[PDB]
Amino acid sequence: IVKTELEYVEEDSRLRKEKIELIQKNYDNLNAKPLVGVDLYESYSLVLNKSAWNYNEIIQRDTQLTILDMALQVHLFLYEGKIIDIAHIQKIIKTFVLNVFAKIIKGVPIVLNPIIIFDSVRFDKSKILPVAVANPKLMPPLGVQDWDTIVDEDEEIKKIVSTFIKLLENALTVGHEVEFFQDTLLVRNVDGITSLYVSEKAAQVFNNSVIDQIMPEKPKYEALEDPFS
Amino acid sequence: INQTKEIDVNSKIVKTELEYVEEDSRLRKEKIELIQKNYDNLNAKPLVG
Amino acid sequence: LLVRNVDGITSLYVSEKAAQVFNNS
Amino acid sequence: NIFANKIANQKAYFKRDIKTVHTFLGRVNYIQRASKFNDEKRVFRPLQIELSGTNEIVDIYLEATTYISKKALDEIRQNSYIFLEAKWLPESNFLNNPLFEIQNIVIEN
Amino acid sequence: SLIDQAEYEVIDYETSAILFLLLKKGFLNFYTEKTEALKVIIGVIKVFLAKDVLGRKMRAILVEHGIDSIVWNLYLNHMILPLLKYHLLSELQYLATNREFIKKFKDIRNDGRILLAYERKGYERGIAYDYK
Amino acid sequence: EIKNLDKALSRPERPIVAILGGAKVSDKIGVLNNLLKYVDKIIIGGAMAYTFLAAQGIGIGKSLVEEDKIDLAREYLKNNLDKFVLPIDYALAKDFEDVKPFYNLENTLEIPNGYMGLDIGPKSIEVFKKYIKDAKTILWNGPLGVTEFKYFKEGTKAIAKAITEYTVVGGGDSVAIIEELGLDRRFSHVSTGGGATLEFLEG
Amino acid sequence: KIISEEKEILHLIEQSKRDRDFIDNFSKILEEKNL
Repeated sequence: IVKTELEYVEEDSRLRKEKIELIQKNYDNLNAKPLVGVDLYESYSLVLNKSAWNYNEIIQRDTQLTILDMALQVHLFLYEGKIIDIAHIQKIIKTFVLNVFAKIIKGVPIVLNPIIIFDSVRFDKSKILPVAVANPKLMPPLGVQDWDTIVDEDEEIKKIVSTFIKLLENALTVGHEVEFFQDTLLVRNVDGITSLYVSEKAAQVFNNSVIDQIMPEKPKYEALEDPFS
Repeated sequence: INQTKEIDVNSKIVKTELEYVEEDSRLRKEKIELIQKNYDNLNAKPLVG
Repeated sequence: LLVRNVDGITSLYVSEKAAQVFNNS
Repeated sequence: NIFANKIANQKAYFKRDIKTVHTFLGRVNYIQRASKFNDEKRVFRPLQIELSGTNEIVDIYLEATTYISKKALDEIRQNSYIFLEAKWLPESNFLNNPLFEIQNIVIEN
Repeated sequence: SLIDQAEYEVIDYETSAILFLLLKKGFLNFYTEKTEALKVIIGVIKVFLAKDVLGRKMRAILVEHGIDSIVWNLYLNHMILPLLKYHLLSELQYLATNREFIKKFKDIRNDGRILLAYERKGYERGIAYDYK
Repeated sequence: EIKNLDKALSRPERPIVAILGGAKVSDKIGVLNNLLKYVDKIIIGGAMAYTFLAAQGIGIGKSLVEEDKIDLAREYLKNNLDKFVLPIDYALAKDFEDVKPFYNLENTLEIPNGYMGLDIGPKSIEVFKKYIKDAKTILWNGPLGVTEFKYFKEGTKAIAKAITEYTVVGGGDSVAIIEELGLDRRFSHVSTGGGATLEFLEG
Repeated sequence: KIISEEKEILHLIEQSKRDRDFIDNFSKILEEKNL
């Protein structure tokens, strides 16, 4: 019904406080639990269990960016007059991450940035685990290679991969959870500490690969599919 | 004499509204800082240590 | 064994017994 | 040059009328969102400015009434460095901190 | 409801087109004559397409070329809808229980953690990546 | 040596001027670090002065500067603004040889690209004399210019002549040039060592 | 003493609101400077 000017002021204040409570309730409705971790690379099973649980929890939060998202961000960022195919960029990104995967299972760390370095942990034969580490201060990594080594010399491909790396770094800095391998997830924890949470399917592909050299299939040009259909 | 005097409406509205705006902004900034620190504390631990 | 890779980075790979003799010393 | 890229982002707003103004010159430590109070016609923005040459923290409020004034007020972010000239408004008598109106401003982000 | 418009209010061409496509895809079914909902949507889209680093390129693509249905669906699903969903759920209380709103916005990515920090930094209510 | 330094530091007579002549940011870093909350005015002249100028956004071109500390330099400029003095008139040089100096008729604060910042101009020394015209203590801890070349050795000599007309000098090269100038008597105390005196004055 | 200080403050606030809402001199409107 009709209201007095004082009642209008009261209604304004009520709406502002309602919006504050909505701010709190938006975080509350995201049913989330603090990410759990361990302190030492003691056993393969414990680290795998923690990583799988963390990945499952972040997936059920539904706040992560897939490879399609980063490909679309690269497509938007590289626009200067001509349209670059989204599928082409997605295929190139998947090929790059597969090259990183093949290089790190052979004990060669790959440096994408002064902050993130992709490495591998072997506990025994048939037991390996991908990790992301910071640059060490006193023990230089053994045979560390830049990403530029494993990318074709063509200007378009190199530009696409550089843009993808830059956008991934920015997304990690702001606080996103980016997917790097298939069914794996890249997160930036407190300070400048980066972590790689591996699902069970990915641990499996990494173990089959380290066991009988069964590498993942070659990336193929995939047509864009409708999220709404 | 008593029945004549009454509570004004212009100055009361102006002053009340100004104090409501200041209190609302202060409360919102406190809630924002607490919410963000809760988000930071939700994703701030090393996986392996 | 000491190797220089593609980025001209040299590394020294130590066997188990070499590290054992290092630690004994 | 560190400041070379800041030049292309300069935004300068001014009025041809000259009143008595309070001059602030420094970095924006914290700036909140905007509030509509006078019958949803005005814009209220609380500002925390770290001045230059003294490095002290002062708290002010900014008022916007026109479309161009709101556009100029929306350019102020965190860590933005401002040379702001502000006319005092007589509504500060009921406020903890002074309320101001932008006369001239130069914004770099 | 889309027809109505305040005096001297300029609604951008791409904002109008995006509103039309949202209407045609059923992303306005929850509407029950709450003007602030469309005001929020229009403001968010306007700021995103005018000031965001990637939104500006999206707007240039929309202006220059003619995109197809699949690319528009990807654009809406992966950038526009998360921003709209967060900025709607934080201003409209009744949207929490609105069956249509959950029925349409359940699978949309949650982006509260980043948009919070953008708000706390003094950014406008539509920046999702950064200022160009 | 101890008595004069103790009188200048513990019993200072304000206003106080501490001109630390140094061509290395680190060289006088400690000395300046000792005068941030213990002096009224500090003057920076030398290569570290051009480092400070680089931290100011003004192009240095061929003039060297301690890049690894540049941010710290800027921090100093942020902490103390009035307590810092920098030259405004620059006499550039074609190279490091003993060629005639090159000045700029307009906008002399800017160093053109290709030339090296060599000497302090007449305007900066005029400002120095105008400021030091009211100063009870005038310290010194290093040379104000390069003396290996005659065309660029006039800065420290001119500064000493202006200051002589308390006067304490303790520079490694400034003291020797002052003694060679012939104004030793006018100085209140000329120390026999440059680095040791500055280290003692630091604390 | 006829007019209280509180009422004078209210009158000042109202007059400032009127001067902001309706502008007679066009030199009082903010102008964006070309760069």
